[PDB]
Amino acid sequence: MELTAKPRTPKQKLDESMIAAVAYNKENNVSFALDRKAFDRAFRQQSTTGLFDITVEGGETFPALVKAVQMDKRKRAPIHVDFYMVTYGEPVEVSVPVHTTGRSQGEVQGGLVDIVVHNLQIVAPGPRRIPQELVVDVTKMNIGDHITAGDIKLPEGCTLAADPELTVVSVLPPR
Amino acid sequence: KRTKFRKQFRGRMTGDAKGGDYVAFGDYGLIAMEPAWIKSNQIEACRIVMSRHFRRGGKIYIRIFPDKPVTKKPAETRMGKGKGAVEYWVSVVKPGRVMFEVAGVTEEQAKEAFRLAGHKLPIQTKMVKREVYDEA
Amino acid sequence: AHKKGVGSSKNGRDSNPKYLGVKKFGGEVVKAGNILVRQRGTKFKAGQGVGMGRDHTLFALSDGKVVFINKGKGARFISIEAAQ
Amino acid sequence: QLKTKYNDQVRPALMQQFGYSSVMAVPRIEKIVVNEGLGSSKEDSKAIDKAAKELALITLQKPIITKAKKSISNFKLRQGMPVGIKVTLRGERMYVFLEKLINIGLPRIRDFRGINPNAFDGRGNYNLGIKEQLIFPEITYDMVDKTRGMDITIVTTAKTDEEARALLQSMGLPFRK
Amino acid sequence: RRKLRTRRKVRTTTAASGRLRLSVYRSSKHIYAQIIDDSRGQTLAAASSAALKSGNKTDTAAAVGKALAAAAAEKGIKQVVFDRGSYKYHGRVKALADAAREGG
RNA sequence: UCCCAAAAUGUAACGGAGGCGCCCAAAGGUCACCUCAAGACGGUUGGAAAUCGUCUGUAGAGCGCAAAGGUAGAAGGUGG
RNA sequence: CACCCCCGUGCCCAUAGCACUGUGGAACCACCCCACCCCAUGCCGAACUGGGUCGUGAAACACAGCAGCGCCAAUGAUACUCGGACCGCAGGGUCCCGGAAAAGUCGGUCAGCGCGGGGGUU
Repeated sequence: MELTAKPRTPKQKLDESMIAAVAYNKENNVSFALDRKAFDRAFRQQSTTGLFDITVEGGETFPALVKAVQMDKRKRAPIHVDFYMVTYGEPVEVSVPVHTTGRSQGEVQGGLVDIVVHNLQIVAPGPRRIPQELVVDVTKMNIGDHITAGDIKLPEGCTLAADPELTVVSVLPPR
Repeated sequence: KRTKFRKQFRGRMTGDAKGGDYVAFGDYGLIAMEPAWIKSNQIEACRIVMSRHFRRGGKIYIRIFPDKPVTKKPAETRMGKGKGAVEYWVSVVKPGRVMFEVAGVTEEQAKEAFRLAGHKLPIQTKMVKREVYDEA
Repeated sequence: AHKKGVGSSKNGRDSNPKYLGVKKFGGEVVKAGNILVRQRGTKFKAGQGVGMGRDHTLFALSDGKVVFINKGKGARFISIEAAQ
Repeated sequence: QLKTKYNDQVRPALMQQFGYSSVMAVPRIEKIVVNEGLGSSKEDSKAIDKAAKELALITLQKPIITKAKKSISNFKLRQGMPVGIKVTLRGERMYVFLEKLINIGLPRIRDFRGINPNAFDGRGNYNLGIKEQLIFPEITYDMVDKTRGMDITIVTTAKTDEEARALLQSMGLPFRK
Repeated sequence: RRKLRTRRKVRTTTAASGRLRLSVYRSSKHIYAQIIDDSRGQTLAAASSAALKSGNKTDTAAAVGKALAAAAAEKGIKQVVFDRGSYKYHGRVKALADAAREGG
């Protein structure tokens, strides 16, 4: 990701395959403008829990993180991104998705398991070491098993921001 | 389908989608790419279709309910005022919007539940999967 | 007679001529008498030098210049920082 | 006629059970009330009287007809209509009648046994939903009309119900163990 | 509670007056018979009873009124206005009043 | 009186909604004073709401009628 | 404005508000005390009110910490639009040119500014 230009003007990119973001923290809110394709193949992987090499034209590598992104309607194509310059000890908080594995003891029973809340957010992530994922139990879950925040194993340190008793995944019944 | 109680009438105007997310309530989804008035009955014509195709699961979401009453010609004349509050109920749907999005069933096993449904809609759509992470 | 309701229900005939708004704008040299605002409730609270008719109207007690003070909405005022 | 032991038994025994940084903190009694929510089922521009006159003679005060909330619910309801009655007691009259209870009221009660515990107004305030007025040192069936009842309010400066119960019974109060 | 003061205070027009307002904090036995000038939040005279009292606190009633009215003299104020507070124009406070309502 | 009416006013239609042909010795003038709806916990006929009580409680109430604007430092609620 | 704190009263009037926590007492304040009558609660001197300690600081208040909730709130891109010029049978839409949100985010704060009176720097 070698974003280079960064002017209020985007003509020289609005046609030429390039997105256009902004990365900051509170110190520097450098103007920006990276390439479409790159961040296009990029963000896909790391998602909002994936800091990357930000050597803007001239050479000034910066560590940040995909904060929010605004893509086009009609066209599932993205248009504007906001990068949040990585910190050191604390960033803010991060948006972390819930995942299953192992067959569920509900699935074959006759019902299905529903991940009520896809991605989940947790208080204090801890920069440098931020879960770029989160795998969760489901097996135990039978006909009406609800798992919540207070349940999902944590990655040692991380503190769950969302309310505990909130249902994360529930193996729904048939029909 | 039809709402429970309200005022009785309306109007008409348009411009691209506003509060039609993307991912949520499932993994796969369907998207309306064109201005139209989705007829409540044109939804059953969709739900009931997707249903068949899914012996079970239910994991079908219709986040487009019809908040609108259109009217009709009480035969012809023209000497009288507003008419036919009960012609039918509509659900104005703008581009990018999401009427459908299943969940759980295999890709193709979903790339059909829509295909079909599509066939009863007045507009041109397309199916979608993820990377949708604005507000939560 | 018959056995129904007098006139036909659910109509739509007629309404009202209706007015209101603002008569004097910020910067205008009000005068003795002139009216500054015809409002319904208390959209604009009579500030300094500004009388208020029975109908939440606003008139000029003295002469001077019209001025506008709006504190975070909710309460507004017209004062007269006279020229003299 | 009391207040001494009031402190004495209450206050002292309270730091002498508890430990308050002051005597102003310790729980106390703000006032004792009596609502006479008669009428409604009985619309008697006559019965109302049986209330006040009587109530009056027991609480030594002239109560206020806590008229209708202007509520005209499905049933027999309406605007402001003389429905209930309030006779609030504080300090003297509070204590004066209060005592009557810890002494004759409940003590002099047929089929009496004490009073349920259970924390009421978490507010440290206690509630007392008296019934048959037949147990009063002032109630006289042999010089009245018919026969009714009533509810009394315990207003206490107690912050906690824990503390209340203490004061409560200390001052005097029968509990059904 | 504060309503009372705001209700009194507010009804007491300000500049349209041009006059002045005399307060009082006789809620406590530390009245302050303060006098103020509409526009600028400036306090002109004011004659409390803080400079001792001789043991009179709910009594120096007139002391402060009499102290006050005479007070503005070394300033010269003919038209003032009573801006009491909760103090429903009773006695202890009607004091300062009458006392001042003539000490001037 | 609301919407249409296209953020000044004004603007039609056998366009969409709803009221008036009064009422008040006081529901006025003035001077005082109080302040709501509602839920929760606890309490007698009560037991759904409502009477009392205690917390929360910018008002989610009120304003004689239709609606809107307006309003608690009251135009809300009592008395002289 | 010598340093401070306390009371009253403004400007301002939620970035100045809440809550949770601590500080203060005999200068001030408050509770508290009694209250027959001045005057008073459609019952209650609870509140208004009159005459005053001790005791307290518990409550009310004032200060102070804190931000978990409120309130404030970027930048970037955007919605939309004056003007200019185009497309689609129609629903609707685009380009150039200024204007440009709202929401969200970065972050911001638990004010600041006066007048006067009291008490202190044993």
